Amino acid sequence: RFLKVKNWETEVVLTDTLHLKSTLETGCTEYICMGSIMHPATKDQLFPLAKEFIDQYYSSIKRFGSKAHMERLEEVNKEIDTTSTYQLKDTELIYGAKHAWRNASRCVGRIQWSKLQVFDARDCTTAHGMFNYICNHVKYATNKGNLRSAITIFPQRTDGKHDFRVWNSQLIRYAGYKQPDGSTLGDPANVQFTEICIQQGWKPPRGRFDVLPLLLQANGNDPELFQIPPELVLEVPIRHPKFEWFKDLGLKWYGLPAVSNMLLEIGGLEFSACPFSGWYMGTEIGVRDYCDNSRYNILEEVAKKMNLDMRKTSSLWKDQALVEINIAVLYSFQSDKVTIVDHHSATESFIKHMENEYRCRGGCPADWVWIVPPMSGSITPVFHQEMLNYRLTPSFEYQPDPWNTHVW
Amino acid sequence: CPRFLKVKNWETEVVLTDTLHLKSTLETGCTEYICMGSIMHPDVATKDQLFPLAKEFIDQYYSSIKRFGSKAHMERLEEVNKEIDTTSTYQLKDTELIYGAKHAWRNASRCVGRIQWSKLQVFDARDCTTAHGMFNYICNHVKYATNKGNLRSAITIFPQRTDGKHDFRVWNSQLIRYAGYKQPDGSTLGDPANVQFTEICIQQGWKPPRGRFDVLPLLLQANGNDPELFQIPPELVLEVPIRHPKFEWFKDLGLKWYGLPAVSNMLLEIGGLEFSACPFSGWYMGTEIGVRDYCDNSRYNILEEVAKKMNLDMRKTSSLWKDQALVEINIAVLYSFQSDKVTIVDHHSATESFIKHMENEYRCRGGCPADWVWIVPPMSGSITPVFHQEMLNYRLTPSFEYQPDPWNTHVWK
Ligand code: HEM
Ligand code: HEM
Ligand SMILES: CNCCN(C)c1cc(C#N)cc(CCc2cc(C)cc(N)n2)c1
Ligand SMILES: CNCCN(C)c1cc(C#N)cc(CCc2cc(C)cc(N)n2)c1
Ligand SMILES: C[C@H](O)[C@H](O)[C@H]1CNc2nc(N)[nH]c(=O)c2N1
Ligand SMILES: C[C@H](O)[C@H](O)[C@H]1CNc2nc(N)[nH]c(=O)c2N1
Ligand SMILES: [Cl-]
Ligand SMILES: [Cl-]
Ligand SMILES: [Zn+2]
Repeated sequence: RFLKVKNWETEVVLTDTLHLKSTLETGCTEYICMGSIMHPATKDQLFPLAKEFIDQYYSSIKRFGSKAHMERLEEVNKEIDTTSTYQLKDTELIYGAKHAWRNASRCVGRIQWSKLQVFDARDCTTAHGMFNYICNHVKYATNKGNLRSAITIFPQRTDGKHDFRVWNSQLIRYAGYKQPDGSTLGDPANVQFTEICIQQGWKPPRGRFDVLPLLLQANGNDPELFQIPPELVLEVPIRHPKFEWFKDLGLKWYGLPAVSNMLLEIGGLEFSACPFSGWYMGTEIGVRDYCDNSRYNILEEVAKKMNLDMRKTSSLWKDQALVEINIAVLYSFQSDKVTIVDHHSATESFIKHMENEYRCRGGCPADWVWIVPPMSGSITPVFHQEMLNYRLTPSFEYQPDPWNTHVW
Repeated sequence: CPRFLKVKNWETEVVLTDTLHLKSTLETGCTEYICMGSIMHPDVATKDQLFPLAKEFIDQYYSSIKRFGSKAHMERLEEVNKEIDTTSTYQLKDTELIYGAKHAWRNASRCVGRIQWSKLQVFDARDCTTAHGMFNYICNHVKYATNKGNLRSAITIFPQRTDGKHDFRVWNSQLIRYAGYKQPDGSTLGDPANVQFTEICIQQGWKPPRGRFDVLPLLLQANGNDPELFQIPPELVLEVPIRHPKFEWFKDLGLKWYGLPAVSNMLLEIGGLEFSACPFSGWYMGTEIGVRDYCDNSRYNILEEVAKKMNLDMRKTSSLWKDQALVEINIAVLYSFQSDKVTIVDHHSATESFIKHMENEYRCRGGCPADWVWIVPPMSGSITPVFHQEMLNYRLTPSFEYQPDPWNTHVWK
């Protein structure tokens, strides 16, 4: 059927037909919605998926049913028959990577989807090779503060025993340390990964913001450690425009948000190492990274310095401290000319993106639970936007952490 | 369906196990191919439709009072069955009515206030026959629930649907709400959400004061007759003027709100029976007023005015001026209610209590349907514990449901 979504603030109604193209599962049923659950080959399986993808690629360049289209399908089936897999053309790799971003329901940044620099790293054979390609990625994307979106794609999965994996969850992240007194120094989210680096021989500085080394696995081999050259790691000291004491907190963060633990799926092929990066929305750092109880958890300290009454929850001291922190982050990146987008501007762009996608594509799959910012929700336009979530392919998918699978 | 579904809390690592979903009764709107979890809204019952719905409910009731399979259980089933056969409907016992109302609340997946579910005063108004009768019942409800600021949750239940042409309806969406007036110049005075209902009231003969916070009259429909207008005695309407603990100027904005949140346009379903007039009330979470009523662009929309008074830089979005003002408004709301001793709960307290409630429900009941999109507060989401709590949404009965606005369906006499 045609499905309608309404914006309750503008009364704008859009009509979705795109969802008819989905074949993957959402997780829900007629009886139970799992919308807030975070995580809900063979030659025979392979070809239909390959066909579907090649078909949609040749449709997007308006040469569906052409000789080139027919030739490519033939080429792909013969190759699947004779090698149990196939290789994407360069044009296909690029199309597929941009579309995995376009289809990413949880991403508020998609208005940028077609501007993505794609680095083909499918000729990589060793962890040193991967280090080289990742360094080049980081340098390109960083671009002295004028951040550019990019993805680097390493060889696809074959038998599952020769996987390329970036073990880091992000290319740039800070270590976290368990203390004797059972507290956590640095980023608690990365304590386990940090411990693995230590055991593999990384020498920790044991500070609050130690940039982790890259831990890189090529062709199913044991992973190897590499230090990203520091001149490639752009960082912003966080200060506040009015509270001169804020800088005294010693807070900083990295300019480049780069997800490196997801799996890119295109036409049945699985790219288990595909680090991708953009630029930050302020709340990612200022709300989640800094203020999650299980993260840097800085509300209490900031509220102290603001001299707030912290005895009752109904003083909203946490809410007040939260806003100031996010003001500082935006102000700091802006002052250092490092690309960043605030949650008002970002969500406004997403609504415009949604309207574009309905108009040119017949829909836009979107996960309200993830799209709405973790602060000030209903004063952003997305809060009031009904969204439909469905899974389109090519896609980015979660995959198991490699330490829970790898045999050394 | 899988017998056991697990939910995780991403902050605490606590994992809970749901089995209650196996009792799911109706549609969510989702499918395996599409999720409609952010969609706001995704001819009577026949004898043969009614029989199993009633039995399902009666069984659940007798199971709750630990008399399942009892002689009393079997006799109730038989009496209900005979009634449906000789009349095409049945009447609930007072005990069942009370149980059903409490459970509709217990099952309301969009409600963060459910820790309170078993403490609900139930007023049985099924003997009511006229709009004047409805007014009397509603006045008594408001007075009881208001309790001079020490609010008490309550519901008043009017006669169930029969043929569908004799519905009891409260045309108001809330028992207490402010009027909205559209001006020739396109501006709106009062609450823009209630312009349509206000116009209806005026057409029925209400004389509007045409102010910014005019309490609307009750427009009450009994037995499918044309609705009738009544003025709630003002002494029954408790209000709170909003002031701020720091900003002396805040009171000069002239804001106030009503103390009693009371929903009156929903339908209560128990055992296949339909109570189309069942106004219920509790007490406010501050953000309902401070974020939604006051700061929605399409409501009172006071952010700019407040920001200017705060002398914020309103030139870039990145200054977070809106976010800053929003917090101060919500501080004012909580402060003003607590100062006037009117029950109110802040969003931190409410969500923390909800998490404790949900965990208790998982352990004593096997689950707790919850709508994350609705449960998570409209400000500061991720610093409340519900943001990090995976939830499962499904429909249990008895339940509160949406129903069409009565002006779209009413057959004018
Ligand atoms: C260019 C600026 C971008 C912005 C401002 C942005 C913004 C965001 C935000 C705020 C989230 C939620 C993150 C979280 O809460 O964990 C997200 C998620 C996501 N983004 Fe984007 N993004 C950008 C670029 C990209 C690019 C270049 C890609 C891939 C090519 C991408 C793919 C994804 C995916 C797959 C998710 C879901 C991640 C998950 O499920 O954990 N984004 N983005
Ligand atoms: C006692 C204090 C209570 C609190 C703090 C509370 C809190 C809330 C809040 C914040 C919402 C979201 C409202 C909105 O955004 O429109 C809500 C929705 C709801 N509440 Fe509760 N509530 C309370 C009492 C009750 C009672 C007594 C009932 C029924 C007997 C009830 C049933 C519902 C239902 C059915 C919804 C969904 C409303 C809709 O779909 O529009 N609540 N509640
Ligand atoms: C899981 N969400 C909460 C923690 N946050 C905010 C978070 C954790 C990790 C990791 N690992 C990574 C991110 C980055 C998400 C992202 C990706 C891209 C391409 C751009 C962007 N602005 N954000 C965000
Ligand atoms: C529709 N959601 C946002 C508008 N809000 C906040 C809103 C609109 C109407 C109406 N009509 C009614 C409410 C009250 C909901 C409610 C009910 C009860 C029993 C308690 C409580 N705290 N809130 C809230
Ligand atoms: C339980 C819930 O699914 C979980 O906390 C989600 C909620 N929404 C989110 N939204 C974003 N953008 N990022 C997240 O990590 C989460 N976490
Ligand atoms: C489009 C979306 O479903 C809509 O804006 C919802 C979001 N969550 C909500 N949550 C609550 N408590 N109240 C609401 O009115 C809404 N509105
Ligand atoms: Cl952006
Ligand atoms: Cl409460
Ligand atoms: Zn769903």
